[PDB]
Amino acid sequence: QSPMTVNKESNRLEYIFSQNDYKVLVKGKVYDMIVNVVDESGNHSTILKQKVRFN
Amino acid sequence: TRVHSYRGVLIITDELTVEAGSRVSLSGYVSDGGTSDVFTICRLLD
Repeated sequence: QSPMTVNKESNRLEYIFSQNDYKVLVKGKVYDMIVNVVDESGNHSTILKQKVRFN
Repeated sequence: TRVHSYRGVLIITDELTVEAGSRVSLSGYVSDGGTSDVFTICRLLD
């Protein structure tokens, strides 16, 4: 679980994967990507539930 | 012969004016939503 970057300029929520993240991954497994956004009023909400495969 | 003179006051005339300017600055952009309260996913129904 890592925080993302709220990019004002590109108007996107983005995150870059590093070498550290891959130390806890295995090549081939189909994980699930879940994205949570918290507004000012403290309301956790799931935005995306895509599945990712690191081949 | 007298040659006797007189004396006056120092009288001077000048026109003075001070001016200024004005400029209006505006910054706007097309609306792409807006800062909302309780930004949460929703499921509308009719």
